[PDB]
Amino acid sequence: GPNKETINREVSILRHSYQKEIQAKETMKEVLSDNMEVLSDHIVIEGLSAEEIIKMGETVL
Amino acid sequence: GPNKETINREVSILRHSYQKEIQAKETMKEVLSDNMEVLSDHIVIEGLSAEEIIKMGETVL
Amino acid sequence: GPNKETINREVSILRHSYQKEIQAKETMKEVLSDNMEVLSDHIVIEGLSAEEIIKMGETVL
Amino acid sequence: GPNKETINREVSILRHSYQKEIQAKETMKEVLSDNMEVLSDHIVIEGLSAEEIIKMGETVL
Repeated sequence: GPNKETINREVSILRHSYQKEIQAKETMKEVLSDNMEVLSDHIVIEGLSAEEIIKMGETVL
Repeated sequence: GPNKETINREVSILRHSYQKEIQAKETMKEVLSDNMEVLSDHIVIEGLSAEEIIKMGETVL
Repeated sequence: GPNKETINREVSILRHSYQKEIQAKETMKEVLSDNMEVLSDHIVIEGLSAEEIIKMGETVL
Repeated sequence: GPNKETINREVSILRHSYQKEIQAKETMKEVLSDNMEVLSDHIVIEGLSAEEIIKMGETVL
C-alpha cells in the first residue's frame, strides 16, 4: 500500500518546516531589538518623569 | 521499506515543533506588551494631545 | 511502530498547529495596527517636518 | 492501518502548512519595514541627542 517515497516525502518537508521555525525566532529577535532601542529613545526624562506621564494614563485613557 | 525509526523521527520533531509554537506566542505577547507600553506611554496629552496631533497630520501629510 | 495511531498523532497535531498559525496571522495584523499608530503618533508636526528631520538624518546616519 | 489516503491529508496539508510559514514571513518582513521607519523617522536631533538618552539607558536599562 504505502511507498518509501511517501514516508520520505513527509520526513523531507518535515525538516524544512522546523527550519522556518528556527529562522523565525531569528526574525522576531531582530524585531524586539528595534522595539527595545525605541523605548529607550522616547524614555522621557528631566523636567518630566515617565511617572507623571503614567499619571495621565492612570486617570483616564 | 518504511522503518519504525523513520515514523518516530517525524513524530519526534513533531513534539519539538509544537514547543517552538507555544514559546512563539510567548515572545509574541512580549512584542505587543512593549509596542503598547510605548503607545500608552505618550497617550493623549492636554496641549499635546497625541490623538488631536495625529489628526493635524491627517489633514495634510 | 507503524500504527495508524502514530500517523494520526502527526495529523491531529497538524490541525492544532494550523489553528495557532492562522490565529498568529491575527496577532500579526495587530503588530502593524500598533505600529502604524506608533508611527502616525510620534510623527512630529509644525516646527519640525518629519521630512526635514528624516532628510537631515539621510545625509549621514 | 497504513492508508495512502490518510497520508495525503498529512503530506498535503504539509505542503500547505509550509506556504503558511513563508506567508508569515511576508507579514514579518512587513513589520520590520514599519519598525524601521518608526525608529528612523523619530530619530530626534538638534535639542535632544539619542546618544544622551542612550547613556541613561546604559546605566542599568
